[PDB]
Amino acid sequence: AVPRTIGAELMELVRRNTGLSHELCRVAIGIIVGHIQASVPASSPVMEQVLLSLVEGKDLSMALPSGQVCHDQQRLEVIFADLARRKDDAQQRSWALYEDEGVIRCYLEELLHILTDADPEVCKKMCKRNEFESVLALVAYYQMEHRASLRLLLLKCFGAMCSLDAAIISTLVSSVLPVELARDMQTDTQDHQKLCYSALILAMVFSMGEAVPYAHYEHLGTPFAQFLLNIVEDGLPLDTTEQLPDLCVNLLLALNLHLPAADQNVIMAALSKHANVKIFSEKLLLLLNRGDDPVRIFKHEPQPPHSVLKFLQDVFGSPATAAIFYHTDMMALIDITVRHIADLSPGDKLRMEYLSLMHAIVRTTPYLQHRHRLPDLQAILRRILNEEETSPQCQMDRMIVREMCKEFLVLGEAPS
Amino acid sequence: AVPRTIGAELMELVRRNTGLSHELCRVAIGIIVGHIQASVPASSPVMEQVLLSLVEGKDLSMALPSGQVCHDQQRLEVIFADLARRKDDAQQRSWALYEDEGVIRCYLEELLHILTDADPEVCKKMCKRNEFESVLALVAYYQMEHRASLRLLLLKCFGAMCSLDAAIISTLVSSVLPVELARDMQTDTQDHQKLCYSALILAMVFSMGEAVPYAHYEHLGTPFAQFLLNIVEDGLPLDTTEQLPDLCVNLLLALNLHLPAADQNVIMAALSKHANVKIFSEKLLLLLNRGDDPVRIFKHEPQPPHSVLKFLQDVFGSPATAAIFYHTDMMALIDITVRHIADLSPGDKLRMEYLSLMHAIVRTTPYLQHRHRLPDLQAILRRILNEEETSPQCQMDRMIVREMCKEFLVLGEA
Amino acid sequence: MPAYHSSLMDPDTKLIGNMALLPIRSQFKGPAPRETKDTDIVDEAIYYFKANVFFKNYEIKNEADRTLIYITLYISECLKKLQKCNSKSQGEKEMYTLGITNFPIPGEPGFPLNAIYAKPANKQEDEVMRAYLQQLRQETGLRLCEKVFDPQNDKPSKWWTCFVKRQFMNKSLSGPGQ
Repeated sequence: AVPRTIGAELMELVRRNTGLSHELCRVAIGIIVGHIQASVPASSPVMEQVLLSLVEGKDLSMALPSGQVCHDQQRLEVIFADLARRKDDAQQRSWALYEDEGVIRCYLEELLHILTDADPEVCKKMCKRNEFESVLALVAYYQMEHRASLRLLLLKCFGAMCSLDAAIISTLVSSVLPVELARDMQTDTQDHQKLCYSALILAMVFSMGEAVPYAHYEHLGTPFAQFLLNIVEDGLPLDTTEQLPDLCVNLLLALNLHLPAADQNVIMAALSKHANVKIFSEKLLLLLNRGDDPVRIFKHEPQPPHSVLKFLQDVFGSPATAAIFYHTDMMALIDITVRHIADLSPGDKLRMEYLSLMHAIVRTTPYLQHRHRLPDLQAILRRILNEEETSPQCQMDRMIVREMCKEFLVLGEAPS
Repeated sequence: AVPRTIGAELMELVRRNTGLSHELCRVAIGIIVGHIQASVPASSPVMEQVLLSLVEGKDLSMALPSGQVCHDQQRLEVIFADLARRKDDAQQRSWALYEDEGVIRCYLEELLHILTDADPEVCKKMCKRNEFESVLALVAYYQMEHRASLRLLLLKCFGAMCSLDAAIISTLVSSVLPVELARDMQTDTQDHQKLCYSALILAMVFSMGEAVPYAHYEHLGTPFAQFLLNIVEDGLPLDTTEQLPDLCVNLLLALNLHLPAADQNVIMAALSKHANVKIFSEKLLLLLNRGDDPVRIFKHEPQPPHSVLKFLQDVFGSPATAAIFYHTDMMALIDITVRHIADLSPGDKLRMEYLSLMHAIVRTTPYLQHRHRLPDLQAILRRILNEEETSPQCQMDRMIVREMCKEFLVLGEA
Repeated sequence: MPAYHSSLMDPDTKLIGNMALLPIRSQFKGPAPRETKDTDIVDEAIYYFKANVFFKNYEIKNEADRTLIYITLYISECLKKLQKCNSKSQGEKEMYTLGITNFPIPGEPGFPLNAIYAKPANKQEDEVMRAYLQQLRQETGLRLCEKVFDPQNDKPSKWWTCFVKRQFMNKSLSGPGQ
């Protein structure tokens, strides 16, 4: 016989010395347990390689070997322990006692490979432990560690930690990390790579869309948003890769994802007070045209509102902010939105968004002056208003379509 | 019973799927097929044959693993073609048109990995495949391509290829690659990152000290040597890492190794031709007391002479060349030599070499004048002469000592 | 086409073997006798060499061409060695050391043109081939020593060394390997 559920032991004992990633480690085993029987069935496998089927199913949180011998766990408990002491070691943190650069660098290079390559469930078990204790430890350490060579690694580590679970992201949002990232970004414009990761990780942090306590806005309010706009509209001599624009545009969308209302929105205020937003006007429509959402870089289950459709619905919340678009883009926007509204099936989740965007456009933008797509949109509203389906999504659709007519009788009347 | 086939196909199949490097693959196999039988007594005699079928190596189990070629060679037989076709793309290489660089890089990045992740037995055979045409293609292509961004990758490839087999070295030395490196290094001194590898590769290929085509001394001759003597003394104003002084010492030792006797030696001309011999003259001492030498990093079969001792034997071949020492550095040389002359175990090759060094020091420069350590010289030579040890080297020692004393009787105390 | 084909095949000359056996003028010894005129098959291969190596195609016009193409390959092998010589004196003795090496005889495997040369059928041709092809090499080397080393400095002369990279229709007398 083969020892029951021994299959987990192969995962550790291979990883200890081959250095495979957790996923590839399983693939290597699956090959080896495959071909052998396919080449020599003549004795062993009939049971004893049908066993190790338990490489399937005997997995995840149930795979944990006896004691604590999991090397991924062992290193993380060692890694976090050394960081904890060294962070509380306020003497060495304030004044130079030891040449701790480079040695801590190797710790971070391990941490940057332990995460992402380990068993995700072991890491998540360790990161959650003691109410995200070590998460705050790293956030405190990054706040106490100013040296850029170390900071660059610390940023990437946060990019790993966000990947594992939504609750971990919720801690980083309510923690102080966003404020420090913003403060550094506004201060330093010479480390291109640090700046790139700063914008990226900050968007990742916000990407889930939960409200910060009303204190982070002392930095992440309008004064920061104006800075981001200039990074898109002219950028920095650093950015020979043309890479900062997309990162900052993504950040602005994500940062809007939790803002309640047309006046409280510090980001919509930022556009209003700007001089002119030529380049940002352009880039945003390219996203709506393809329909994708850049902010959903992670895939956690409670999907937020589609960030761009949300972003536009705020932009048209005020006639002062409506003026930002050049006129030729305004025409293209109506053509883009009227393509989408008539492509989706009924019952599709996004149709109740695009209907709201059109309603805004007709409200605060002088649509009825120029009627760009009107003899088409009237025929569309004709049929969605008559569409005979039962699902709540469609019921919600019909209500806004009715309201869209009864608010402006030019719509829903006959084409002519 | 287990067919031999597992003794290779298992190792091939894991590599193609995982991307594991060959030796790590062989461990990754052994650890699974070992541990399972260690956990499964009842069918272990199956796995124990699987083990042996891989312990014996590729010598016959990997002979036509399934009548097919291993994936690594499937790539090399492609990559060597798609490079050798851009060589003699006579139109494109002189009058460019397409966005070629971004794809050529992908081949060289892949080749650089496979030249070390594959079984060396594969890559050796792909280099010597057809009178080295695979090598001469890349060597020609290095000369042909002026983009600095690619050249680094061709140098890294030559690095691995030099390691595989001394026969490849015997091709490269006899080939154009040294001379282009000699010109690039003198001209493109701004490219510090490439310049470091440029020195390193030139040092690698010369490490075997084979004879070199006489045309090469038109560049790798005395002017290039003086150009090296500058760098080790002055560094570079652009040198952020300051590594090049050390790599230039290695390169000077490497070029010296093949040079015949002490008359015509292009390096010994350079040393005699400047007074700019201070830091270099001292840095040679820190190798001599280290006792090793950095050359022969590959340890291929006919392991070359100890390069440090050969160099000094040439340095003391001429009194103009021997003057390059300050007297205090000269005394350190004597002290370091007697230390080895005292400490070495009898009959090793090096014992004659250090003995030859001291003989040259006594002959080529004033020594019987100031007579530093000379009573200890008498002590060592007397103990060598009277030693009971007999062997080809110890007999050769006994000959040199008598003849050395005959030339300089004060060394024997008459 | 207009590559330089062998001139000397006057039908009055003996024609032993699959190749023109020809009266190699030398102080070495062999089956072939001594030419007395100032022109000879080794001098012909030397004379036409610099032109011949550029022609990428070459017929066998008569039996003497299966000699000449072999002399040309050995001349290339001379340059592949003399280029390394430190002086003319070495260029002579280190050439004799090449002549008495066991070159693949055309019927032996590893010779590059086995399609073009018939097998030597018996000892009284095979041993003649061993005693002829050495007499070619022994002489051919001593003639290049006098004219590859230009007399000012016993450098191997640059103009000759240029041809080291070029091989007659890309065939090599190293065969599949030395």
